[PDB]
Amino acid sequence: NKLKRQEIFADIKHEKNKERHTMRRKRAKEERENPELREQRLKENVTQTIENTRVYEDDLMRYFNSNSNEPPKIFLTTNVNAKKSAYEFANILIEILPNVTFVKRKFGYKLKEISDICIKRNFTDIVIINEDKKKVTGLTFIHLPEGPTFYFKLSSFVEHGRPTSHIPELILNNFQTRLGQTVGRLFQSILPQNPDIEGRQVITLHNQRDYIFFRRHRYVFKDNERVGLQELGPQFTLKLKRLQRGIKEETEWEHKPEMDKEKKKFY
Amino acid sequence: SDEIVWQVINQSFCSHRIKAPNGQNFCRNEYNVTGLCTRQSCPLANSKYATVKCDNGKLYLYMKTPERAHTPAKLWERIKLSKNYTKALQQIDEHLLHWSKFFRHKCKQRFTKLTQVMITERRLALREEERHYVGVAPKVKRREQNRERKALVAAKIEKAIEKELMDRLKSGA
Amino acid sequence: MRLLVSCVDSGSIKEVLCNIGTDTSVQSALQPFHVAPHLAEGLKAYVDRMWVISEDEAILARNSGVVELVKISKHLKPKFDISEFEITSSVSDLFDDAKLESLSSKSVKRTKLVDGFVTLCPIKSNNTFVAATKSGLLHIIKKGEDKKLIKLASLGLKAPVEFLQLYDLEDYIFAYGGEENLIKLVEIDSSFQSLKQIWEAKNVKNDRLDMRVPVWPMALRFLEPSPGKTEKGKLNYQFAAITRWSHLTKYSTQHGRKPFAQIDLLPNREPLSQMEVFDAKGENVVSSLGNFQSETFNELNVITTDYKKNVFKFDGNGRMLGKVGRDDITGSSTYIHVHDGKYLLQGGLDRYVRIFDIKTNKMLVKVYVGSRINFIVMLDDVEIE
Amino acid sequence: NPAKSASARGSYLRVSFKNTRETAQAINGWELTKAQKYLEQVLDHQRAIPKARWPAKSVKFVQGLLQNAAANAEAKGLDATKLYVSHIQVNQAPKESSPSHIELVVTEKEEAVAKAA
Amino acid sequence: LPHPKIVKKHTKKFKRHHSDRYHRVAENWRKQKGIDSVVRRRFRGNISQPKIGYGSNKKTKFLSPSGHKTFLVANVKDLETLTMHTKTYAAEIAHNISAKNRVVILARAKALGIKVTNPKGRLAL
Amino acid sequence: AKQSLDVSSDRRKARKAYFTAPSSQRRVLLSAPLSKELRAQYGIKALPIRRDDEVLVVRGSKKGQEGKISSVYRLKFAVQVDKVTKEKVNGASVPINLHPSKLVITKLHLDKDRKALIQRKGGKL
RNA sequence: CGUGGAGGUCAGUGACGAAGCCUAGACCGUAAGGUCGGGUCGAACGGCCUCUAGUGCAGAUCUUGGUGGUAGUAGCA
RNA sequence: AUAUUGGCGAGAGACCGAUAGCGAACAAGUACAGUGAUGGAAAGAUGAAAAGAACUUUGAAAAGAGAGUGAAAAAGUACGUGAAAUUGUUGAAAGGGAAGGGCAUUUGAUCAGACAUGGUGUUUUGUGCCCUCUGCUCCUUGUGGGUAGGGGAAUCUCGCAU
Repeated sequence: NKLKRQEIFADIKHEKNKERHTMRRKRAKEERENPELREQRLKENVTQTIENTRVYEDDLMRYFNSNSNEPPKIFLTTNVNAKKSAYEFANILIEILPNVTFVKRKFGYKLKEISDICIKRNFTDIVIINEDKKKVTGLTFIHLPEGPTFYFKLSSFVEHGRPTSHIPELILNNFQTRLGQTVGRLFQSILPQNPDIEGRQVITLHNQRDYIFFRRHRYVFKDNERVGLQELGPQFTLKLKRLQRGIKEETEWEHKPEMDKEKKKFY
Repeated sequence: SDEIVWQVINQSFCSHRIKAPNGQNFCRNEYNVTGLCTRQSCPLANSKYATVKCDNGKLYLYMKTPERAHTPAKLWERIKLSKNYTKALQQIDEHLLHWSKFFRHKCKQRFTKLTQVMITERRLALREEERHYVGVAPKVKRREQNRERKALVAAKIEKAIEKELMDRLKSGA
Repeated sequence: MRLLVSCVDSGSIKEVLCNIGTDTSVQSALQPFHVAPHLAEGLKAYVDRMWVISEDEAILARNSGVVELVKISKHLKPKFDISEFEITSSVSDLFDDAKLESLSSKSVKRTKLVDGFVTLCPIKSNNTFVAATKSGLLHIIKKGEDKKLIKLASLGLKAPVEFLQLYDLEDYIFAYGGEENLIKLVEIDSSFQSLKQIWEAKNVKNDRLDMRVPVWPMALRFLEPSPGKTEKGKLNYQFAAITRWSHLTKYSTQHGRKPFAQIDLLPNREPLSQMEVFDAKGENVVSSLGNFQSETFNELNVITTDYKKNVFKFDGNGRMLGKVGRDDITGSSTYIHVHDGKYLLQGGLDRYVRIFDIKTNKMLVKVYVGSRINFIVMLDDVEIE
Repeated sequence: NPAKSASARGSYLRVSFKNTRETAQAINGWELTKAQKYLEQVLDHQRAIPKARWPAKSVKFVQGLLQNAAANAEAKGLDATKLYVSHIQVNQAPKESSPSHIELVVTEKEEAVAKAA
Repeated sequence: LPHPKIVKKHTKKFKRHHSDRYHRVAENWRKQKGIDSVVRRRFRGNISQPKIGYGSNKKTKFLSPSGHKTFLVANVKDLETLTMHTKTYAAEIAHNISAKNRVVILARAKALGIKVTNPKGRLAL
Repeated sequence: AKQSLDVSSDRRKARKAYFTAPSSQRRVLLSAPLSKELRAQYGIKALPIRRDDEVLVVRGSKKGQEGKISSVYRLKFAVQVDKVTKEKVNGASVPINLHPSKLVITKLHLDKDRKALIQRKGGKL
């Protein structure tokens, strides 16, 4: 009986707002006289966000990841028969990564045959960008000896900054999880360990969920406890997958949709 | 007989026809030579009928005799066709002695195509492909859209950088 | 229960002390009494294989080349008794990296191509052990009367090896294999100087495509010999194996050199590893070396692991008998073992120790270790008050 | 950027629609401090809404929303001085009556920049 | 396939009279029935009508720009009817087929040499 | 197949009969199966459900969880198992409405008429 | 050529998304229309050989429902 | 034996599927209108479960903003899908007293555009369903089929791998 239901609950919703806030206007008036009474409300009554309700070595550093000892050379390739947007994407990685060589990948040389070349030529990391259609979709960082390999998914790219030739400073956020700090480990390794302070360029890698956002900014310091920053470089969202452990042979995590069911965890 | 079988399936239903938008008719009776269906090119209407098929890599040539109209259990008599192309076409020819020139070159033609279907091995030896087709289920398409939009809102990236620049350059003064 | 968890990122042995129902992932659940790091020798020298001898003695094998005999000793620290570990003896330099780096000119995929120990087991109350490497070496390391390890003889085999399994069913013999290496049976002399290849496997007939079927056996388990009239010349050794190409392959030497039944366990030729043997009712059906004690293949039940996240169960005819801990295991599985016939030991690259019940397919113990596991052994399962 | 934004919305509001459209577009693209001061001047017949009129009731609804959006911005933790209405939109509601929905989205005005040779 | 140069005669769609002015009148073709209609009496300037002359050449009818005839396919069985007509016909994977089944169809059609008119449908990488 | 002329295979009649069933008929419609251990003991497949008996949940999100039935909500065709509870945002507890076909009884609550019910259906307590 | 339902058939399609709805998207058919991609959706549906009819809309000062211009106009005594 | 649009109780349909079907799938012969006899509508669908949005905050109220539940609120008691008319905002384009249409083209915006990679003829080898030794088994006429144990390439392209 929709016609009955419609009036009953509209009036009840109307009744509730009056009662909800008349309680609150009396709350306001008792708070004017006593500040202490407000304090106790904030203790008991909690906002209860998702972050609040989350459902809960040195040899490695060098052996699996690149350190501040050499310049790391990154073998930037593309998936076979890719179009304009992939190379347009390669031009954004040509700036941000330290010593990139772009390799036009011409059919064959399966994967191990590539590894033979980048042992001889002596590269450190391989990065490969792929396209299903006209948009870029996946990004794969591999380390050339041993093979800790990370796969990623891009769902955001939007393009007023125009940066200098100065090398940007790193910053990472929320990697409490050990699987998080092994990805934090990758971006500590793969991006430059130079930071030239002047030039004022900052690269972030914020991870408040399982989604990682990387951005560039320009920071201006005023002595009144505050800093300003303008949007620069590519907009970006990544998703971790796989951790193939060998060059491509093994797995450690491999995202399924069996997660998202928890609404929490966050790896 | 067989003329009465044909007319009753030409119109009045051959219940395994595909009407293509081209107006073309395709019999999917696994034992026909031409994938298309026409009179004595489909294996039900005709009584003498030859075909090449494959069950494994072994390419047999099946053969249907009007002798066996009584018994459908053992209709298709079958013979293995070596593996080398030249001796196989010669193998074909002897079986087709004193038949229609239709089945003569058409089983020769079936054998030709089905042997160049064994370009599958070519695709599967030089496979090693780093792609593989992934489905995009529309539930996942929103678990990875509406949660990113909820991520950015709770992220507050500006405030995060504003904290970890002041907290850096106070300690690195 | 008490466990010896071999860690690789630290290059050590972490010691698990807990009860049944221990879960480190849940904070309100039961906790383990004591975690204990021992013998931290870095990532370059991680422990490949072990063997528990008795109550106060256990042998180890490290990836730097070192086979070590280690003394266990208990003392106090409610009412629990922790262990101390001291290296008594060490026989080193047992790898040969030159062979493996020369052979695999793209065999499949490995850039470093590290040589590791494939087995560590006793030959026979003997004080006599064997250790085989991937480069085809076999070292007969005997523990002396003065409790000191001495190498009797170094022996040579056709590389590359992946598994080696001895035959301890009297009713010395072993079998071995690897990538494009068939299963070959080799008899050892009592002097441990002579080796003789008595038998070699044959690869099965081609597939549909007339391609050669890939050969990469990963583990073997023996059965008690075939009954009936034994043919002259033809040997009597029933055994099964698992490949990297999903083939559960079963060999009766009385039947022939070719295996009588190759069975694809999973589709798309998924890589598989570690053939364990269990029984459906949770019983001990095997010897000390895991070899199945029967004269028929139909009684055999196997546990094997892929490289995605899964642990499988199969019978003697390749029928799928259910996954082991589908929910909790998120990473790969480096090591599995059927302990006592009524427990499963599991721990892989997700860096958690898991103890599964065989009968009810229920997870009992979950312990965070913080390092990639490659080996687990249970010392005892007596409860702690 | 949703991070640099706050938005108020009023629905099923018993206002004249045609008056609300004019007073919405009169205030569109303005800084918040100048905007609120302008509507005070319309109430006191100092300035008029663009012919021009002084519609008291319609403006009363709009400055109520702007006061709300100001508190919405300070709830998130935005700057008050650099705040400006970017998107203000008004469309008809179910009916006779002629009610109207109003929504307005306030935004930061971000400059703050430097360079080096 | 070596095909003739496909002539179309009329590329533009035959829209209805006053389909653009009024909104209730659909763009789907309907003849003008009234005697006083200018479209019916085919006055100069007014819209062109569909008549039999615009009919396509029999040899090059039903052919897509690739030179193949279109053919709907539901599953692997219906796909394997075109084992003999790879040069003539092209597999059109039907709209309602799931993403789970398409990966199977595309595997087989690639092996048989059948040109699929609609790959990359529901299938990312 | 239907043989009797008394029984109806009509959907409209059958759905109405179910939704407008009285409490007594809904007692029989809310029957639970017994676990393999109780089926071995008592020699009976299924029984109607009551309060003070234990149960194990087989199907649903609360899979494998067990408990003891609090109240048979016959109006909503549901049981409410104690300790199978969804926690609300205000910290309160609300029981999940399970259906007795999805449940399995582990420990019965034997009364006098319950004993007689078992003995009627071919049981051996 | 199309629509609702019936018999038969395609061991048809289908929560790995049916039907519907849009779409500066593509193909076919002279056309009636058919097919496909993309977006939205949430549970059934379609081709083929036949059957059956309450079957195809621009109009009827058409019926019902909804929404404009008139208009912030006449007006509020 | 026959009639039967009522009553009582069933069983059905090549029927209708919410502007249809009874007027009424729902607070329907109700709301309501007529002095009265009488006339007489509109109105179905949240979800699997209310888990119906706690709690902080903007306002006397009306509604919002943070935050959360759920697979999905892109399902909110204005609640499945959500068409068109029509309305606002934003972006693009055009506008000297008419626009929309047809033939053709330019400019601006924009979308398509191979997980296409061989084919043939020789040459290393290595395998097998190949040669060779020994067989076993289903059946119908020679022009059969399936399937083991060994050996062997110094002959053989017969096939497939390099």
